[PDB]
Order: sequence, then C-alpha cells, then structure tokens
Amino acid sequence: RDAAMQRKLEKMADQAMTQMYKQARSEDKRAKVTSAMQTMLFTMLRKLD
Amino acid sequence: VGACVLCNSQTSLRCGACIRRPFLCCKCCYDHVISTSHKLVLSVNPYVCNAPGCDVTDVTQLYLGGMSYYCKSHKPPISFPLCANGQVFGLYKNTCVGSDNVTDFNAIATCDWTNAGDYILANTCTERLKLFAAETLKATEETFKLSYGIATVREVLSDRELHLSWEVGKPRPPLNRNYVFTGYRVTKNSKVQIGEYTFEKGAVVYRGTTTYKLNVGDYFVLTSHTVMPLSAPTLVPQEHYVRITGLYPTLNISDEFSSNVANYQKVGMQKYSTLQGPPGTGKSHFAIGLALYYPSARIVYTACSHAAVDALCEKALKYLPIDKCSRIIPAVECFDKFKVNSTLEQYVFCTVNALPETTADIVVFDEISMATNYDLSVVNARLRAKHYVYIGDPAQLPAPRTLLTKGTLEPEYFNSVCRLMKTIGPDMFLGTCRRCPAEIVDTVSALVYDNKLKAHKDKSAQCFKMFYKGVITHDVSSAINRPQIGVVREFLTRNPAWRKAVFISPYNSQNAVASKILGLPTQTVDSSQGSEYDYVIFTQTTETAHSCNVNRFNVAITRAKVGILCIMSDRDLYDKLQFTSLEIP
Amino acid sequence: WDLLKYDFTEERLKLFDRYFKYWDQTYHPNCVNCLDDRCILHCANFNVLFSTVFPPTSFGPLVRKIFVDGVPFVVSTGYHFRELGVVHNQDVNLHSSRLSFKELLVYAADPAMHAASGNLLLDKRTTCFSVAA
Ligand SMILES: [Zn+2]
Ligand SMILES: [Zn+2]
Ligand SMILES: [Zn+2]
Ligand SMILES: [Zn+2]
Repeated sequence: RDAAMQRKLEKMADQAMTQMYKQARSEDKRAKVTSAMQTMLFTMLRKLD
Repeated sequence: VGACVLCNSQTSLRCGACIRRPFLCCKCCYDHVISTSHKLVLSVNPYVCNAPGCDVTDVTQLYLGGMSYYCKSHKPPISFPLCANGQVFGLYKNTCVGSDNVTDFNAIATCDWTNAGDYILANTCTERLKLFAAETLKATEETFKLSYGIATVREVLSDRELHLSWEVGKPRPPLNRNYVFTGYRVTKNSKVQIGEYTFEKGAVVYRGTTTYKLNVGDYFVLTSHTVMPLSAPTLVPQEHYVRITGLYPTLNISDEFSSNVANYQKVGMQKYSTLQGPPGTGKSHFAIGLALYYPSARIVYTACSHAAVDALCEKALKYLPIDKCSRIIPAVECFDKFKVNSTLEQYVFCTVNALPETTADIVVFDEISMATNYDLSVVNARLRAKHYVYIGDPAQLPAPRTLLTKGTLEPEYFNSVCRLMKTIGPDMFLGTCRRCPAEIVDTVSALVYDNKLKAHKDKSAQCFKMFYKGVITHDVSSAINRPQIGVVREFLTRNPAWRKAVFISPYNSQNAVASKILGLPTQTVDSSQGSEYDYVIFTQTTETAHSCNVNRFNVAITRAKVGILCIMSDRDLYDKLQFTSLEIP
Repeated sequence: WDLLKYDFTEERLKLFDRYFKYWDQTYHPNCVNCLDDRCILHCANFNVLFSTVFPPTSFGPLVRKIFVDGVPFVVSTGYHFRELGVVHNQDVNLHSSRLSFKELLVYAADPAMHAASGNLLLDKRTTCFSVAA
C-alpha cells in the first residue's frame, strides 16, 4: 500500500517538472520574438523619408 | 525565472502577496509563507487552484493534481502538496541553500513603512535586501499616491487662483510643494496632459510649469510612474589604489581650484569617494575643478532633482567648454545651453531617472542627502565608472518620507553613502564656509558639524534670535503662528532695512500668511536648500519634530549671507543659537 | 487618370448605364452591399469586365497613416479588389497607445510598411506589374 502510493508519484512529479520547464522556455521565446518584431518595425520605419 | 534574493540560487518562485514579487528559493519561500500572511506564490504559472469557480489560493492548501493546481476539495486522488518537506515545490528544487533567518525579509515585505525602524532596517540589511526594500518602499509610495482623490476645476476665480472639487470617498493630499500634481483635460473619449501643477490654499492658488487658460473640466492628479527593479548595489565594492588609476592630472591648475587638488588626487586613490560639503563651501566648485584637474576624463554629473543638475550645468558654462558638455533631457524647463541628448559627449549632465547606459572616467553624483538607495542602485546599474564622487551634506535635508509617521529618520539612514559618511566619516570634507557670517557658521558647526566647519567671514553682528511661543493654529495640512508674524512686523517697522530679507518657515501656510501680510518673499526650508540670501527672517512656527529637526534648522539658518532674525518657539534650538538675543516688544 | 484616385464607383455606374442600360437585375459597384452569395457573383462579373478600364496602379492595399505612441506608421486599412470593389476596415484604430502581440503580428505581416520603406523597382524580364525591392 504505502509504497505503491509513492513510487507512482515521482513519475507524475517529474513530468510536471518537465512540462512547466518547457512552458517557461516557450514563454521566454515569446518575449524574444516580441522584442525582435518591434525592433524590426522601428528600424524599417526610420527609412520612410 | 530568477535568483533567490536571500540565497542568489536560481529560482522560478516569486511571492504573490509581496508587492514587488521578489524571487525566492524553495526553502526561503517556505519559511516566508509559513511565517507571514503571504500565502499567494507565483511561479511560471501562479500557484492558484484551477477548479472552476474556486477561490483557494493558499500555497499550503494546494496540490499538484494531474497537470494543474487543485485545492484539497478539488484534487484528484493522485496529488502531492505544493507546500511540503520544508520547501516549496518548483524549479531547481535540488539547487537550494535556504537562510537561517528570514526575519529581515519578512519585516521588510510586511512593513507598511510607517515607522523609522523600517527605514533603519532598509539601510542596514543585506545589499540585495537593501535593493528589495528600496523597491518596496518606492512602489508603496507610488501606490499611496493613487489613494488620493481627484481634484477637478469647479470654477476659475481668476488667474493663478482656482476652485477645486475633490473626489468623494478618498483622502485629499496636502497642498504643498512636495505633492506636484498634473493637469488633465477632458476630450471626446480620451484624456490629454496639460502640465504639471502645485497647489496651495488661497480657493486654491496654483503654480504650473506652463501657463494656460484652463477652465472647468480640467482635473489634477499626482502622476505615478512604474518602479523598475533594481539590480546593481547602492554602492560598488570599495577599492583603494596606490596610484592615480584611470586619470591623468593636468600639470597646470589655477588658484581657484588649488585647495581641492589633494582631494582630487584622492579621487584617483579609490573606486568611489564621499564628499561632505556644508552650505556655502563650494561643492560645485570642487566638482568642476575635478574636471579641470583631469581635462581628458569623461565625467557624468548626476543629481536626483533637475535643479541641482541645472546648477551643475550653470557652473560648467562658467568654467567648462560648452561644446564638451551635453545636457540629457528625456521626452519641465531645465538647462538649455548645452547640446540636448548627446550621450557620447565628454561631459554628460543628466538626472538620475533619465540617465543612459554608459561608461565614464568619473561619475559625480551631487546632493547625496536628497538621494535614496533606489537612485544610488540605479545609477550604479546604468553608469560604469572608474571613479565615483558622491557630493552632499548629511547635515542637510533628505528626501521627504510621506509614509513615515512614527519616528524620525537619522542622517545615517538617508542612504548608503549617508550611512558611510555618518559612521566611518566622509572621504573628504569642505571645511571653509564662504557664505554665512561667523555666528551662523559656529552655530551649525557646533550643531551638526562637530565643530569642524570654519567661518570665512567675520561676525556680522546682524544675527538675532528671539524666544517667542506665540499662538499656533492648525489647518488641514500645516501650521500657522500669527503672533510670530506680528513680531516680524514690529521688527520690520523698527528695522525697515530688513524688508530686503526673505522670510523662511518650515510650513507652507505660514509662508502664505507671511507673504500676504509682510510682503517679503517666502520660502520653505525644504525648497530653500541650495539657495542663499543676504538677510533671512525665520520663524519656527511650532516645536514639532518637523520644525525642530537639526538638519532642517541647519538648512534654514544657512540661507543667510549677512544677517538673520530667528523667532524661536523651541527653547533647545534658541539656546543653541549663537545669536544676539532680542526682547519681545 | 489621377494617381491618387482609388474609388472608381461613378465610372463603373456610368459604364453600366452606357452599355447594359436595360439589364433588369440591380448592380452593386462595391460587393459589400450584396444580398447573398448569388448577388456577389452577379456583381463580381460586371466588375471583372469594368476593371480592364482603370489604371493598374489603383488596385491593391489602401494605406493610411496612424500614430502609435506618437510615432507615425503606415498600415493597411482597406483594399481595392478588381472583382469585389472597395472594402474598408471597420476596426481601424487611430492614435493608439501600445501594440500587443497580435497588433505587432498583423502590422509586421502586411506589405504596407515593407513597400513604403523599400526602393522602386523596374524589371524588364517579365510583364507582370512589379512593386519594389
Ligand atoms: Zn511575501
Ligand atoms: Zn533562499
Ligand atoms: Zn479548488
Ligand atoms: Zn450585389
């Protein structure tokens, strides 16, 4: 009982760890592309004459 | 993702109940949440029950159910709690140090900044905790600014005088110089900024940066700004050198800056230096002789207020080349004789909040007393300098503390540089006062300068003091002493020449009444700092801690160049004054 | 023709009056006002005919200047289809404040800014109209 209650828990804990890790990575890439897009627009606008 | 402000360990946990959401390690987060009422914790996803229509947000009452956070009521059979094993579940759980004591962080995070002890702890905690405390205090001040009600122009009596209708259900901020409002105009579906204003009781007399023909509809709100998060320490680590490092002194110097030459060399002896300059000692003279002593050095002159930066620019126009000086102005009328927004110029004059990320040979930060740890930290973050020169006076006014109500803030707790120059002493000192007469210089030197400040001028025999309590009346946010103003009237009638004097009082209402009845120009002690006048008439108007403050009294009495009359309500300061006693008529 | 003239509705009605005066079904110069899909087709046919009259440089994106945070932009706000006529955006925002991710995504996709920033091109290798490089 009290071992089947535990050894099945580290699996779900580990996969939750991995999930929120990749979610944080994707969220950071989101900010990266936001910055890149905005700076591209502001650099291309300066040529407008 | 970030680093535990108490452990520096890489962490993905932030406290959701703390206003600044600081990064905390698993152990530190656990100890903080179990020791305070802070139960909301932020991760890359906030620690809140995701059940439909559930309000459980406490970290100790949540479990990892499947792929989500659930309370005990809504959890699936397979779950483990968020808050367990003396740690908080999150990223980088294996890498965690923890802290033996979380008392300082808990106190800083949960304090309302209404006690002097909060500021003492902020100035005496760890450097990262100093940054966190500065962030929290500034954010709390900004939020408290929003607590004030909106004042709307209800009817325009005349020019420079208004009538305000205030928002119901919200408090009214005091109408003085410390609360600068901003006017807003009504449009179709939006709002436009029409200038920054200050108010006083008349009906309200308004002083705006720009003049207008404003009518009913315009309403004034104290503008608040986002508080950016601090990364650099309030002071760089101290380094002492054996030779002038990064600087090359000129071989020819004038007698105007000779007396500071040795101190200039001390600037090259260390990474940063602290200068204590009493009133009328030549802090600007020292700051500009630093540049003239190192002509090739690129120097950034900074100050919290636009006024001090403008004064530095005025001195630079006097001694420094105009083409080598540039005044940085963000997108208030300031110095406009240097080229505007030129970062790469050799001499860069800019306020704290508008500084660019740049390097320099010397960074001269003037008026350290008005500075906060926030300003020092952000200056260190943006400016990379071989040498830092902190210039000011711990015996003068600090930045006003609106939230502080219990206790008084000592000069050592104004900022980190203030702490250094009050505990270990300033790196160098300006010991000659060229402004005030001998009586005032001796008085201030015995009061706040440990009998070190010396007098350049002789006794002027025009320094007078009177002990007169009078009658104290209180309005919404100030104090009035009419009998003291009547005594000043009698003195003016018996001494008409003193009608050239400038009235100074620690209260704005007393200044308004004195301007109305006497005709003299009127100054608060807070706004009189940095200025000087031939003759000064000062009334204490109370015996409260505000008027009896030694730094405030020093600033008030150091504004006189020739003569001063002092109507004292406090016996301590009256006896401390080395002035000629006068009798009440 | 004037280069800056983009709405040729009056000319379309004039042509329809001149050549198909007694054609019973109603005609919509801009396909927005159609009653259903069949009327869309029926108007699109006559528009395809009449689009061979007007200059090639009046078909495409319709640009307008909009300031964001005080910065003047050049963004697409309408289109001139050869077959559908003139269509105007309904949710065009003028003098906005901040650009969210969707706003940046849209304003980085349309050829408005890219065309307005580039330099004029003239290629002799083909016959199709060319915009820029
Ligand atoms: Zn907290
Ligand atoms: Zn920690
Ligand atoms: Zn729940
Ligand atoms: Zn139709």
